[PDB]
Amino acid sequence: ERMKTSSEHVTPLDFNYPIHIVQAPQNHHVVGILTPRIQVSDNLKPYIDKFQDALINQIQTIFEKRGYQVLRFQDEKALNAQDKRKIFSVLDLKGWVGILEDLKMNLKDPNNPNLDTLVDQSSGSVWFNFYEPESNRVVHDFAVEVGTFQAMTYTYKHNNSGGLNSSNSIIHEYLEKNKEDAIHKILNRMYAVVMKKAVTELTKENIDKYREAIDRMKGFK
Amino acid sequence: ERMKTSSEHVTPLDFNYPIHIVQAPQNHHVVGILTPRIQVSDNLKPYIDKFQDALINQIQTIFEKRGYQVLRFQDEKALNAQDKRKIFSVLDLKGWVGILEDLKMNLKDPNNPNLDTLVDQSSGSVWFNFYEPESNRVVHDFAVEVGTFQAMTYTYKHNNSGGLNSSNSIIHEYLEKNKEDAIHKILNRMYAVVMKKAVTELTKENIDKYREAIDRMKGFK
Repeated sequence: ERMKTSSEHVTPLDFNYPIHIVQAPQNHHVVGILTPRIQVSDNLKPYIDKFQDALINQIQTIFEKRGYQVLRFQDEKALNAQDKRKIFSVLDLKGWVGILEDLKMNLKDPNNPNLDTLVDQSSGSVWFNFYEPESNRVVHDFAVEVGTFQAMTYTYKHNNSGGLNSSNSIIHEYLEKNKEDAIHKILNRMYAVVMKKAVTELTKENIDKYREAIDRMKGFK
Repeated sequence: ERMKTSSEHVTPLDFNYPIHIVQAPQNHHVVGILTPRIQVSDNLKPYIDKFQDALINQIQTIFEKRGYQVLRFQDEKALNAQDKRKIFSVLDLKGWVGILEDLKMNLKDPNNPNLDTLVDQSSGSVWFNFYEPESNRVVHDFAVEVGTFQAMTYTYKHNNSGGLNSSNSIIHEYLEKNKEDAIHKILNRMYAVVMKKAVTELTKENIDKYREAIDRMKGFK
């Protein structure tokens, strides 16, 4: 996806993906969610906590709507021996997520071959697995690519004769808002595609894939 | 691509991609190559200098075989005003390249549904552009995805009845060699796909895309 940016208005962050699941009855199973470990580029460090916190809050609501109780844990090691015996399964999220800045590209418009652009470009991916902590049975695993978003920070057009002109003078000192807008729009897209994935994969059928065997092993009667 | 690993033999690093280009005559143009800026995950920090150094050395030989002289520069700012007037165009490489460790996945074998695996998984991408530094004319740009490689560090098989068994006890204290092997094999694959890309795109026709206009602007007679 390729998106324009603005020097006038910075697009607000909007880390929310509407979920429409009818409240199921309580199934008395408890699931754990570990703090995600998404490593990010330096430009994303001011945002990643807001991003992760929203994601975890929304994923928690998927499980709750489907009738599970949900507990949060720092990491795998935070589950003591009794926790592991009791918990149905645990969701772990890991990721490598970055935005590369100030890339110059030709726009690839055959009708406009003199148009080039300065872009920010996303890169990386996030990986989910839902596993039973005693046995390491993988109940469900899935992933999402997030390196598919490009925001044009500055578009320029060469003169028919080549050489220098007002457009192709790139002055970063005038682009601060475009560049903030780029990061915000990419973040909003990356949030939506991760959450769409989560909603699509965290279904009753996938969550319950090994319910009988897990409940037998754990003595859940 | 999904690859096995070994606890016996760590696959040597092999950052070399054979290039077969007949030495063209000297064209008296000079190109610049900037030090690449590939940001990597912490597990790749011991390797990235070796990786980048090899890539740059091989890309330099592509341009030289095609008849260009090649100069190296620290960054865009290292090109003084006279350098920018003289240099034909400059190649910049940026990337976001990581390996996520210890992911648990079901193997997706319908004939073997009890087989799960611990994997290292690559993630990210690298972005090339070749641009004329005075005008910012993008001569050629291209990119390569590198998040497509998975190395199985430990494969395990659940008993038909579920529960615990010798296989599904995951003991990281025994996996040091498998994990070193994983990183080395992924790095070798990522090198080969980046270099294949570079060879495919850094052709005489793409390098010379704006030769006349650039030479006219610069007074190259």
